[PDB]
Amino acid sequence: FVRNAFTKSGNLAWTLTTTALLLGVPLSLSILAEQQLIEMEKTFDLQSD
Amino acid sequence: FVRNAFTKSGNLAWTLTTTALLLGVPLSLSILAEQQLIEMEKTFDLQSD
Amino acid sequence: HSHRQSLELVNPGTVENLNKEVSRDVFLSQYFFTGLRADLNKAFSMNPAFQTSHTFSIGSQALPKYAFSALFANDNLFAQGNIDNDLSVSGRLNYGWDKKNISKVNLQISDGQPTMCQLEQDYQASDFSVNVKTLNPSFSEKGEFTGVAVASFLQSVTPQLALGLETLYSRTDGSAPGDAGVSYLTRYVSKKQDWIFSGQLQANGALIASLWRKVAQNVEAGIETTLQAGMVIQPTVEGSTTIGAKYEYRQSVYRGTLDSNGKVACFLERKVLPTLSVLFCGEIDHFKNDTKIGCGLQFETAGNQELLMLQQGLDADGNPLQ
Amino acid sequence: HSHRQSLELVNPGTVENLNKEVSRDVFLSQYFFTGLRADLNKAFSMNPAFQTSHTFSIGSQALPKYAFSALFANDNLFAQGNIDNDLSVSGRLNYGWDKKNISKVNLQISDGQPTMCQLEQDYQASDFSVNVKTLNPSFSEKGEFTGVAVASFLQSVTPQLALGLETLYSRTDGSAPGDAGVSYLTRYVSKKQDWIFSGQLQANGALIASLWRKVAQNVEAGIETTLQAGMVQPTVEGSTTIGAKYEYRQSVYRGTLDSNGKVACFLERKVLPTLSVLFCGEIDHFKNDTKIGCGLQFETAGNQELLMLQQGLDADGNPLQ
Amino acid sequence: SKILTLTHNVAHYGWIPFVLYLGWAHTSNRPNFLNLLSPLPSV
Amino acid sequence: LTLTHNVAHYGWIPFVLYLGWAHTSNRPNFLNLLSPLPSV
Amino acid sequence: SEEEKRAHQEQTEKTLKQAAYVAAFLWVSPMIWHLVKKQW
Amino acid sequence: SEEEKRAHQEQTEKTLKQAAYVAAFLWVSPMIWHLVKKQW
Amino acid sequence: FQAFKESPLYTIALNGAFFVAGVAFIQSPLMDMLAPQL
Amino acid sequence: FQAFKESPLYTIALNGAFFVAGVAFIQSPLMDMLAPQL
Ligand SMILES: CCCCCCCCCCC
Ligand SMILES: CCCCCCCCCCC
Ligand SMILES: CCCCCCCCCCC
Repeated sequence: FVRNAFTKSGNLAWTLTTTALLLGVPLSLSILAEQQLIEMEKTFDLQSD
Repeated sequence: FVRNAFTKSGNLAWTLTTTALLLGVPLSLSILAEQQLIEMEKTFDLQSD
Repeated sequence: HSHRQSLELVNPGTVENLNKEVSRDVFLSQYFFTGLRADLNKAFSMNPAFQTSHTFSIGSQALPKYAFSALFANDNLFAQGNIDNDLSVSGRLNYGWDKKNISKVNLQISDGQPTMCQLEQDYQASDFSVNVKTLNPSFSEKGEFTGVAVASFLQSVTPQLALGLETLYSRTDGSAPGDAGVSYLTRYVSKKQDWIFSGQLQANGALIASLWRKVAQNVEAGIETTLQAGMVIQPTVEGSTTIGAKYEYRQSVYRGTLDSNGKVACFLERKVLPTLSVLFCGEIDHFKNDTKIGCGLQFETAGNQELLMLQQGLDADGNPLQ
Repeated sequence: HSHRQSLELVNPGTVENLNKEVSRDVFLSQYFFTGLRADLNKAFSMNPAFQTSHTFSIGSQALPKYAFSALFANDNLFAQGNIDNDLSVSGRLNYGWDKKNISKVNLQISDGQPTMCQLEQDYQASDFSVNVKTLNPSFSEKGEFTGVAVASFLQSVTPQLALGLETLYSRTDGSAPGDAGVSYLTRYVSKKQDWIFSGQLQANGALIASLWRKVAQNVEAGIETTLQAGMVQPTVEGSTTIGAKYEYRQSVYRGTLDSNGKVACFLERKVLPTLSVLFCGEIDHFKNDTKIGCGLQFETAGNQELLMLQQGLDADGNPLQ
Repeated sequence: SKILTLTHNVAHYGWIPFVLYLGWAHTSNRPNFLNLLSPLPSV
Repeated sequence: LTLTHNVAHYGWIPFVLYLGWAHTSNRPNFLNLLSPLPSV
Repeated sequence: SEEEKRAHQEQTEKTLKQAAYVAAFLWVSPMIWHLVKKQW
Repeated sequence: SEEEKRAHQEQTEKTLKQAAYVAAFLWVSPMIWHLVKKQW
Repeated sequence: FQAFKESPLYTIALNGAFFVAGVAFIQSPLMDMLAPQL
Repeated sequence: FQAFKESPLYTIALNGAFFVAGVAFIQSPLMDMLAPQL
């Protein structure tokens, strides 16, 4: 019964990890691109003054 | 036979277009990223002087 | 009948746009595809709005292998045509007699299949909205209507609440009596217009409830629940619940979805160029252990020098906007 | 054996790396996958080279659903372990007695299946290479060898030309006598070392010819032709494939054409110093179907020195060079 | 009309030429047939 | 020791982990050795 | 047979007329809500 | 069928010995080609 | 009860609880915490 | 003729022609035009 609970816990950890990866990697790429755009605009603002 | 000659030309145009798109779009993205890196490093070298 | 202007009710939407913000903005059902896709489109005019398009696809059951399209749209006309690789022609023609009265025609002609037709008249008044349409009309020898006719009415009962109903009438064979069905509608928008509730109680036993919310200026969220009743001689109720969010930025749009059946999904559009974007969509069904992937691209061009410069952003002679 | 040092020959490489540049650098057979994938590596050392890994996958038949791995490697030892879901354990153990004399062991133990084993001894002299390898060895009570045994030899005859041969001996059942086969090899490297030719004459009637070329400092190209002989009345089965590789500072591209109607591409884009995004797609024009794969790779570290070094800022000091 | 009675099974192939002509008659550039049908930036 | 032949192959990966762990200057604990997160 | 078609047709006509009456009441309803809210 | 197997075993032994002979000739090949190139 | 779990009231109650929990979560400030300031 | 297309020599001749033409293309200066200067 302990091994069955371990099996359920491992099979739940796999689904949580792959759900978090699939949902959170493209959102992280989008936020990274937005931050780089804001930083480039700040460098343009520093050059413009 | 005339329409049979036209249909094979239409299928050939479809195959050439989709082959060129699949082989050419990621190479174009790679070359674009390299050009942006070269431009950014040239602007840093201009900021150095 | 004198204090309607004292009440000062606004016009509600259409019945078609009752849950538009959840169904077609936050959720990714209208955007998900499978396989490889390529859509190349060209614009020739902007104020009379003339465009053409080419579409290429492989690996999906819904999309055609090849399709060509063209559309024209000035302020009171909209025409469109479309032809596939199996030589199926689709047409569309909307004519607006005013800004509150539009007549629509939609045809679909394919070889070896019967012709499909659809007619529609739309009317948006000062505080209500009517819509009567007819899908596949035909007449018999004696003069009996065949096919399905749908009519809907939506009324603002207060500046935030709207109530309505929708009737249906289907008579398929023409040698049998027709059917009937009445739905009931509800839409409530908040005073700050930051959250919207909408509910339906359909004719086929269904029950749909939705809630939209605007979290920040870039983030929206939604939740939708569907319950459908049916028979096996025994009752049978099938339920579902979906929750999603949309993040929109200057160069990318993201949508992500969770489902109560064990499905997770995402859709990303990434604008790597002012005239080129790259699409990605992926799904994982945790109840059946399988996945779906799609990857594509969109390319926009122009048909004259002014439009080329405007869509590049350089505008007139390399001088951008202000 | 008096004028070999005046002849001035070099070591011709190994038989396993005979067409390495075409088959495993330019072409994308070792890199293509289907479905979704994720690899999470983690480094603990660099000079004794201790690493771990986690792999997640869905949508392919080749990859397992989950796998954990660990490896250790110093200057004369290499150990590696790997366990999947369903509990299949695989192992590996190399040991170099010298810089040119390596013994290799390779085990794989899964439940409900027989144990697979593989032994190998590799030797690289000043102008030749020998390699003896035994795949699934067994011995009967009578004393008869059962399994596959391969021996190879490759000799440099010119500073640019190398010739060799490979011998096989397979005895599966142990009651019937075994059979033997002989292959013939050839590798020619150009004088400026910018193009390489490789040829094989296999024991199955096969014939493989390859050519590599370095077009620029970032571009390579290749072509390979295979002719197979079969008796379905003789039948000949053949394919010809061509490809190129474009390497840049933060992206690697591979693209391949085929004579059976298939096109394929592979792209790896490094969106971060510790993160990569992989794409691969294929269209088969003869059968009208497609394959797609998307994935990611993540590299981290287990101490502050390696974490700062892989970020690029070596503590308070500058990155410098 | 007589033309509508003679051709009815192939009359629906003249709908997309009509939309192309309607768009073409309103453009100041007025491009040609291959520029209308090609996906390249013809200008 | 000759009667534990059927489950002796589950000790190969703890041996490689111990071999790596004995050569590190940091010497991390067991949960950190098995954790993907950066986790210095 | 034929006698079951009249009941079906009568029921569907009753459903359509009931829908028309509900639509008319929905059009009337804002003034009713205003009267009740102003009274209370 | 035991006399049928002896021909097979003799053929495979002859194949292995022929492989060893051509390996020895490949080892002595570079000096032979050097002598041919120097004389020619 | 397992006999309750076979009823359609189980699916009705489960989806109703999911809907009210999701609506409460969306209107809570946790959804405000899920939007980065950037 | 059509009898030669079903013969086993057709595959050998076609793949030999493909390999010779591909090698001649790769060693040609046409392959140098496919490498960008950047
Ligand atoms: C020293 C034992 C492990 C290495 C293998 C040596 C044998 C070589 C292969 C069999 C001839
Ligand atoms: C299952 C093997 C785990 C490691 C055992 C070796 C311990 C060595 C101790 C030296 C004193
Ligand atoms: C019954 C519908 C949901 C009730 C709760 C609404 C949100 C209230 C604010 C929660 C912080």
